Amino acid sequence: FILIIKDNIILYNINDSINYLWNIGYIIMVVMIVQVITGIIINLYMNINNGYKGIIYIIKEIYYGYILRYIHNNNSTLIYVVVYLHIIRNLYYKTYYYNILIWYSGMIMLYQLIIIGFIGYILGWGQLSYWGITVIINLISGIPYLILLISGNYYITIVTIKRLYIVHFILPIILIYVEIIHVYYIHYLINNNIVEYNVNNKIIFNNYILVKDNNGIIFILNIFILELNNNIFIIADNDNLIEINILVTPIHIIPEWYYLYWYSILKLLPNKYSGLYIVVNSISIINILSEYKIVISEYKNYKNIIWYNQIIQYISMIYIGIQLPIIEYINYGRYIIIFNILLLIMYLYPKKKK
Amino acid sequence: FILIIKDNIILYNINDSINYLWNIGYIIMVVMIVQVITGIIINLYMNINNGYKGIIYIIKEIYYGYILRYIHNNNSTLIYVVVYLHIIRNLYYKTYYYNILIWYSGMIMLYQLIIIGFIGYILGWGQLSYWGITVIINLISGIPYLILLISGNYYITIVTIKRLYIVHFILPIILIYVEIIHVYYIHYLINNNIVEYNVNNKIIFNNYILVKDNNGIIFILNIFILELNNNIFIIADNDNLIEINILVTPIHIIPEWYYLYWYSILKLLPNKYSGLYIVVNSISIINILSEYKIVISEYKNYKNIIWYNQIIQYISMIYIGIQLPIIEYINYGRYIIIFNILLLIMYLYPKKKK
Amino acid sequence: HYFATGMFGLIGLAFLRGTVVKVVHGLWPARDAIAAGVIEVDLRGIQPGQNFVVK
Amino acid sequence: SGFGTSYAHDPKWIEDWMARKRVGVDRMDWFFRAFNRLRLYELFFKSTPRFYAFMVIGGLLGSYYWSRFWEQYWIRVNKGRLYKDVPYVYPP
Amino acid sequence: PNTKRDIRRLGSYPVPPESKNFWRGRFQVPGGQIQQGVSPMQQKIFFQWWWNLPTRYFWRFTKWSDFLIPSLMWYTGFLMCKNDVEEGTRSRYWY
Amino acid sequence: ALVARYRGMGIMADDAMNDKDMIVERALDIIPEDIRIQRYRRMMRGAVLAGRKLHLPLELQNYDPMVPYMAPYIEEAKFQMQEEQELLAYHPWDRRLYTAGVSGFGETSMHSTFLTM
Amino acid sequence: ARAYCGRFAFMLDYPKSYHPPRKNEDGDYVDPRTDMLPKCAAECSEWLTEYNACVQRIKMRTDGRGNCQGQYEEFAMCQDHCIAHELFHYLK
Amino acid sequence: KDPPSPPDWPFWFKAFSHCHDIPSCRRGYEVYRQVCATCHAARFVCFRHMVNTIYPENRVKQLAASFDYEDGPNDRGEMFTRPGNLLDPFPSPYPNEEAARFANQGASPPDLSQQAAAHHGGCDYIMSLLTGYRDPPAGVSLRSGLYYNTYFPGGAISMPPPLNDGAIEYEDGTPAVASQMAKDVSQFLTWAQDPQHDERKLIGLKMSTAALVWLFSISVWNRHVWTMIKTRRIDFTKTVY
Ligand SMILES: CCCCCCCCCCCCCCCCCC(=O)OC[C@H](COP(=O)([O-])OCC(O)COP(=O)([O-])OC[C@@H](COC(=O)CCCCCCCCCCCCCCCCC)OC(=O)CCCCCCCCCCCCCCCCC)OC(=O)CCCCCCCCCCCCCCCCC
Ligand SMILES: CCCCCCCCCCCCCCCCCC(=O)OC[C@H](COP(=O)([O-])OCC(O)COP(=O)([O-])OC[C@@H](COC(=O)CCCCCCCCCCCCCCCCC)OC(=O)CCCCCCCCCCCCCCCCC)OC(=O)CCCCCCCCCCCCCCCCC
Ligand SMILES: CCCCCCCCCCCCCCCCCC(=O)OC[C@H](COP(=O)([O-])OCC(O)COP(=O)([O-])OC[C@@H](COC(=O)CCCCCCCCCCCCCCCCC)OC(=O)CCCCCCCCCCCCCCCCC)OC(=O)CCCCCCCCCCCCCCCCC
Ligand SMILES: COC1=C(OC)C(=O)C(C/C=C(\C)CC/C=C(\C)CC/C=C(\C)CC/C=C(\C)CC/C=C(\C)CC/C=C(\C)CC/C=C(\C)CCC=C(C)C)=C(C)C1=O
Ligand SMILES: COC1=C(OC)C(=O)C(C/C=C(\C)CC/C=C(\C)CC/C=C(\C)CC/C=C(\C)CC/C=C(\C)CC/C=C(\C)CC/C=C(\C)CCC=C(C)C)=C(C)C1=O
Ligand code: HEC
Ligand code: HEM
Ligand code: HEM
Ligand code: HEM
Ligand code: HEM
Repeated sequence: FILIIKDNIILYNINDSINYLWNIGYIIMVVMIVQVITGIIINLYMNINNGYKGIIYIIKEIYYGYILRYIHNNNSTLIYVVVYLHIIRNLYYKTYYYNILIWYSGMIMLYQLIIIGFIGYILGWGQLSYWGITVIINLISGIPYLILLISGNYYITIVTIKRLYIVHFILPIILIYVEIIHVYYIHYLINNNIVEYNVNNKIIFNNYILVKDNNGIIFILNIFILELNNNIFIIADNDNLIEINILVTPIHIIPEWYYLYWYSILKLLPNKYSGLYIVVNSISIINILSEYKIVISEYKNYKNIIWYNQIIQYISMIYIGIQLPIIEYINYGRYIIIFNILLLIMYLYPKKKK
Repeated sequence: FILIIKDNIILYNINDSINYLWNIGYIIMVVMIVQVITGIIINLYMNINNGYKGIIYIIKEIYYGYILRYIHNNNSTLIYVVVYLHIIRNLYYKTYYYNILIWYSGMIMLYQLIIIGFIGYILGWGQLSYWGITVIINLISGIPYLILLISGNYYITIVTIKRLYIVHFILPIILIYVEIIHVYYIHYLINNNIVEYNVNNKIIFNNYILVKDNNGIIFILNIFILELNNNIFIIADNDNLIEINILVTPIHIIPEWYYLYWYSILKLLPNKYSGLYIVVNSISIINILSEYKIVISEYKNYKNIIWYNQIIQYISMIYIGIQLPIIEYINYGRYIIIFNILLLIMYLYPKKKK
Repeated sequence: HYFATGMFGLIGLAFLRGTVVKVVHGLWPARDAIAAGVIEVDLRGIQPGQNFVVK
Repeated sequence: SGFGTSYAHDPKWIEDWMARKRVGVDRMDWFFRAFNRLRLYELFFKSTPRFYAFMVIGGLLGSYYWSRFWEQYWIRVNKGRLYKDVPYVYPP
Repeated sequence: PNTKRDIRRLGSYPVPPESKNFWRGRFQVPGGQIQQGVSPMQQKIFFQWWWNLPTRYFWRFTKWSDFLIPSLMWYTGFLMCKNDVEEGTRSRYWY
Repeated sequence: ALVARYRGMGIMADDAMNDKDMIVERALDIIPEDIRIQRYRRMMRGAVLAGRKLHLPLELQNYDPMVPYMAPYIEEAKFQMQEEQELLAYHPWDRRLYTAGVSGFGETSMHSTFLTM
Repeated sequence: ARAYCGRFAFMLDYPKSYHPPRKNEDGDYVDPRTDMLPKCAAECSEWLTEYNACVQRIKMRTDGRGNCQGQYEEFAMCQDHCIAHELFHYLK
Repeated sequence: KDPPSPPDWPFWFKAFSHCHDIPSCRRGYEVYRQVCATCHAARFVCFRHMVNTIYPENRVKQLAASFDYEDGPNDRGEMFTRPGNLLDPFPSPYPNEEAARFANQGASPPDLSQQAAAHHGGCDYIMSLLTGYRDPPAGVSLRSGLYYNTYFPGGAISMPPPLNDGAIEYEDGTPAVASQMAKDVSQFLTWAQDPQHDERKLIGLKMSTAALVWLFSISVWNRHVWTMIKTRRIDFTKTVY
């Protein structure tokens, strides 16, 4: 496979005009490898019968075990930041217009990542972990006997932890396989450029693009090392360091920051099932944004007003999730949801002719 | 990859004259998949903090958990029987003479399998498990501070079990990857035939060879199901159902049947290191059997006397391992070792001319 | 001929269904857990006005 | 004769065995002739979707009654030694 | 693959990507040959097993008889050791 | 025993040579057609007999299987190969690696190793 | 891993019928095994004579050294093998 | 020098299509409760395992309720005592191994949960060991508290001969003799090791028989397709139709 490596790294041609926003994908691939490696190493010391006492044991007793603990937690935050920024990037340039297969391959990795991150959060085995999974699992209480089969008991226990751990161990490996389908489609279906059209200015990847990609990934590392060792940003809720009490709920029951958008959607809509369905809508609806267009154009490099409103809409929904369930927040959040629906309809609808 | 499947299964050509001994490889591939699948499922219920109590829990409390427990233990015995028979097959027809790359790829899988099976035996966490690993690990006590790093303590503990479990979980997956290099070399370097020469009688695999291979694998399944449900052959020592006592040794300290050959080699030679080196010799020496030949011939389809003596020599060494360390057995075992060396020299040496 | 090849598939599918169902069945709450999830209240010996707690 | 030597050759009775070719003889034709009257091929096997349905529905019914038959066999062999066969008498 | 002469193709039609291995096992037949066969649906499918049964087992056994002397010698070794072990144990322990 | 095995298959000793050996392959390139035709027919009959677990009729077994019909061509092939070894392969040559489907370590066929897939 | 090796029932010689244990003069049932001990000892007479010889040899020792455990174990194994063939016929 | 191998006792469950003899299992538990339980523990055997398999549910409740189990903490943080229930394991005579050794002259009575399969010979070892107590061999003198058993490794076991005729009265009326009690307790302990033994064999019977039918179908298929190959005729200078 040295001739396959040479055809996809050494003699792989890319346009010269790409920005640093085209370096995000490379960063995702590298940090993903780190998360898998640190996970395997952490499991050499972790105790699944009591995740609470395992983390303490790693941080205090293992030599340099604090590095493994904090890298795995903090690098998961970095995985979602970089992936979400990659999604925003793709939305801005409308790379899905012609490279839809690339978009589909990516969305599968997004769906897998959501499951990976959530179960991992449960493995901490703190107050938020226990109560977060208890709340989410009740959403499927409509389907008979489905909760009992998944949990393995009538309440979440170590039985549930043992089975979720296997999914957390294995699913990330499948995600890496899907990354190869993603790269296959990128190399066959050539990448988009900052300009709409296709132009003859490509250069080889190893001598030029890889050097620029390393410069970007080293710049992100300078920031990640500061967060890793000094916690300049609060990215992990403190409530997960409280021992589980099944009779007393914590002050608030919220997931990590990267699930806040979906958390607020549920907290806002009155009917539980409607909340779940709106969550389904947001991820699935963006898969067919360009499917109804009829004109010869990719809607690229206009003022991108709808795009900007959508990005701010994600940010505001994330902000509402942090706040308590105040009635006034509920009203405004509902307006944002309605506003988001209108924005998506603007994307979908084709234009008539004057 | 549907055109790769079609080129290696549907339109793959093989000679018509092959025997059922050419079906062994297919059986290894299928039973290997089963062992990986049943292992993953067993880990949904297994307790690594006390492997002794986990097995009891699976056998008694899990629905159909006895099937998982016995299949995983018994199918490991079947994996070694089929693999060893495949090795004997390759030795008999001297398939290594021209298809050495196939032989090398196979030996790597043999080396990995040895490690996989041994650590898995330790995960049982019985008397033999604890004392078997304690004895084997002392062989490397010569290398300073190496035992402490491997065991993670001054004696084998759950700390050692946690790290060995990760190797047992991951190494089999790497073994499956090496199976693809093995099949790549088989399909490129065409397989050998029952006759020495290469003849024009090949037929497609899916319509003819796969039907015959299924007939063989279903015949082996009829035998495996009898052993699985009724234990017609004692293939697991009973001493591993005794709880570990670090102060009292069991009646005998022996591995599974498929490690008996190497166990006796150590028990026979007086110096501990010499025993380890002779173990290294047996597996490595068979990698260069044909390297010194100078004549245009593959030594194929003669009376194969040396081959038969070697196979019986393996069987007799396996028999001596079962017996206690009686002095008389030690003497005879040493003669067998000397005899085995002479047989290998017969294989290696080229002939002069009268 | 097609009966024979059909029978191979018939038996194979039956073995496949049994395997799948049995594996999924193992995820159901185990015999110890199902047993612990049922407590019987012997209302015998309680006195009017008494409150007792059962986990 | 010649068994066990380089002169080994097929004995006479093996040669006579291989001289019986049974050309133009079919002693099992009745079985296929009667089997064909079940019309399984016309009804089920010929069409792929119906071929699948035969395997699925046949496996469903076959598996159930196969289990049922051997459960009765087990009950007969172990008669008088099963828990259900020996109702327990409570001590006084 | 086979020799270069064997796999050298006469036709200029390109090798399909799904038949790469199939055409690496090509042979260059010298002098031609006539191949004939009949569909299994019009043949006896089990008689050949019975017709070939006695000769198959005769030739199998005569070949395996080559290992008679080696196996007897190993078996003779097995018996000596087993009874050398018994005598040793009794001499060292029994009174 | 070897003579009997050859006579049972109806093959000659020189038929038994495997063409995976390079000297055999180079010799087989230059054998005349009449020798080639009978060699192929004998080898095909042998494989059919061996595969079907049958033996050649004794009526056809009275021949000497050890006639060395390939000897002239094996010796020519060895001479050709020794000339090539000496005049063209007397040093470990440096070539650009993994280019044009070939590792650059000496083999001449494209896609003939695992690392050149 | 498991308690026993399975076999066909024809290989297992399970008692066809049950004979009740003999009763003592006092009225308490006598152990079937004790009744069978004298018979099985006779069937193992060869090993017993070897054990009996050892007892006499160690008796005629000025030193205190000497044991006959090895011969006794061979006799005991033989006697028990005899008992196993017939004991379950007297046990419910 | 390895311990004498037990004889092959003809237990009912040894055959392929045979179950555990429940009446013998019932008698085996009586022996264990009244004889073996004084010194040995069955940590991994729970009362619920016996419900609807050996005894009816009400009967098992009475057996469990006979014993007292330390349970807690209560609201004041104290440990209290309660009668047993179906969820409890079999009671342990001693609180820890050190206590067991002290009461048994330094010998630890092993847990009997898996002893039926933990020795070479399996169930046969239990039956033979219980009935393997003979007078010492001439020239072998045992320190007090050691007894001669032909099957225990080394010949000297710290277990007093546990079975004596008339030790217990069987509920079903079976005569109580040493050999009978050894047979029953061996049966019961075999069941305790693997209570799913009957389920395994009944399902195995269906699989094994079905696999034979599956072998016939693939064989017919294999014969059919290979007839195309094994009957071909390749001619060179000849032609026959
Ligand atoms: C890679 C390598 C390979 C890897 C492999 C993987 C390895 C993984 C590791 C291993 C993991 C561990 C586990 C390993 C386990 C291995 C062992 C194992 O699996 O064992 C399983 C299993 C072990 O046994 P078991 O599982 O305990 O047994 C279970 C029971 O047997 C049966 O089960 P059950 O009892 O639970 O269920 C029984 C039940 C199950 O029941 C069902 O499923 C039946 C119901 C299905 C209903 C379907 C309805 C579908 C249609 C719906 C409607 C559609 C409408 C659409 C409309 C559209 C409109 C637009 O069926 C019945 O009760 C039977 C009767 C059914 C009657 C149905 C009547 C239907 C009426 C419909 C009426 C509708 C009218 C409507 C009108 C109104 C409309 C408005 O194996 C077997 O049993 C082996 C069987 C093999 C086959 C045997 C048969 C052989 C036959 C031989 C024939 C040749 C001889 C011929 C002789 C001829 C003589 C002349
Ligand atoms: C008490 C304390 C004691 C301390 C003691 C400390 C001792 C330290 C020992 C250090 C190591 C010494 C090793 C000596 C070996 C001598 C063997 C010999 O006589 O060779 C003659 C022999 C010549 O044989 P010949 O029959 O006359 O002609 C050969 C051809 O048929 C026809 O030949 P031709 O000349 O006609 O063909 C032309 C071609 C012929 O080309 C070849 O023969 C090349 C063959 C293919 C090589 C690539 C194999 C594929 C990759 C394998 C590795 C896979 C995994 C790697 C990554 C894993 C990452 C997890 O020649 C050239 O291309 C000439 C230039 C070659 C150099 C090119 C430089 C760039 C490439 C870099 C790789 C090659 C570096 C040189 C070899 C290094 C040997 C260790 O040449 C070779 O053996 C060639 C090298 C092949 C082996 C490469 C092994 C690499 C290392 C693998 C790991 C080893 C671990 C095991 C323990 C290592 C320590 C011992
Ligand atoms: C008294 C004390 C004695 C101690 C004994 C031990 C002595 C120490 C040394 C032992 C090891 C020796 C290594 C020899 C290296 C030979 C290199 C070489 O010439 O290779 C080419 C050569 C081919 O020759 P060629 O055809 O002439 O070369 C011309 C072509 O250009 C050649 O090109 P080609 O393509 O035809 O062939 C290349 C061939 C070369 O490879 C091989 O054949 C295997 C070579 C390596 C062997 C394995 C080494 C393992 C040891 C290191 C690990 C130890 C860990 C320890 C940790 C401890 C922790 C507590 O295949 C490959 O390169 C396959 C590569 C597959 C890689 C797949 C990786 C996964 C996919 C990619 C990455 C993952 C996906 C991305 C994921 C991203 C995530 C986002 O290889 C062979 O023929 C030999 C293969 C090895 C045979 C067995 C060797 C036995 C050694 C004797 C001693 C054994 C003692 C008993 C051991 C028992 C163990 C249980
Ligand atoms: C209550 O507060 C809240 C939170 O905090 C608690 C939230 O996080 C959230 C948002 C949370 C989320 C959006 C995610 C929640 C995630 C959950 C509940 C994960 C639960 C666990 C699972 C789904 C594990 C089961 C795993 C899978 C089904 C695999 C998933 C991946 C899939 C299906 C993609 C493709 C399929 C695969 C990769 C499977 C591959 C299968 C194989 C290899 C099988 C092979 C088998 C053979 C025989 C060969 C909300 C809304 C909230 O309200
Ligand atoms: C005492 O009684 C006795 C026994 O019973 C106790 C015996 O069994 C035996 C015989 C026993 C044996 C022959 C086997 C004994 C096995 C033992 C001791 C296993 C100990 C555990 C290990 C070796 C685990 C460590 C694992 C490895 C080193 C991997 C093994 C496989 C190898 C090296 C093949 C190729 C390498 C790999 C597959 C590793 C792959 C590496 C990666 C993927 C790393 C990637 C990393 C990055 C950064 C990308 C004897 C002689 C005996 O006397
Ligand atoms: C009731 C009839 C039984 C049964 C079925 C068993 N015992 Fe005992 N036992 C005791 C002690 C101290 C030991 C330790 C071993 C020795 O003494 O050195 C044992 C051991 C066993 C075993 C295991 C034998 C071995 O291989 O270690 C078994 C299967 C066994 N026992 C069964 C002590 C006692 C008692 C105290 C007086 C009583 C009562 C019993 N045992 C009763 C039984
Ligand atoms: C994209 C890949 C993955 C991500 C997003 C991820 C995410 C996380 C999260 C957020 C945590 C809990 C953080 C905390 O404790 O608060 C966690 C824990 C854990 N993960 Fe992962 N994980 C991934 C891959 C893996 C892999 C491949 C393994 C093992 C091979 C693994 C093993 C573990 C283990 C053992 C824990 C428990 C340690 C803990 O308390 O942090 N993870 N995971
Ligand atoms: C595990 C997460 C993923 C990784 C490893 C990853 C990696 C990559 C890389 C390396 C590229 C090529 C270089 C680049 O454009 O930066 C890229 C391109 C692309 N990705 Fe992803 N990706 C991931 C997630 C996603 C997701 C979730 C989507 C869709 C919502 C997506 C859609 C795309 C698109 C459309 C392109 C084309 C870029 C272009 O045309 O310029 N990716 N990705
Ligand atoms: C060729 C592949 C493998 C073989 C040879 C093998 C061998 C075995 C052996 C012999 C046992 C112990 C048997 C006994 O308990 O006495 C064992 C246990 C175990 N294995 Fe594997 N194994 C393999 C693959 C795997 C895989 C892929 C996994 C997990 C994904 C796995 C997970 C386990 C677990 C959890 C146990 C403990 C359960 C036990 O007590 O049996 N194994 N292995
Ligand atoms: C995980 C273990 C392995 C599996 C999956 C496996 C599988 C296979 C299969 C499918 C074949 C092709 C069909 C066949 O000839 O039966 C084969 C061929 C072969 N294998 Fe393996 N193998 C294994 C272990 C080994 C080992 C340990 C060796 C060498 C000691 C070996 C040496 C060979 C050779 C020489 C051939 C060529 C057969 C021929 O030329 O006819 N294999 N193997």
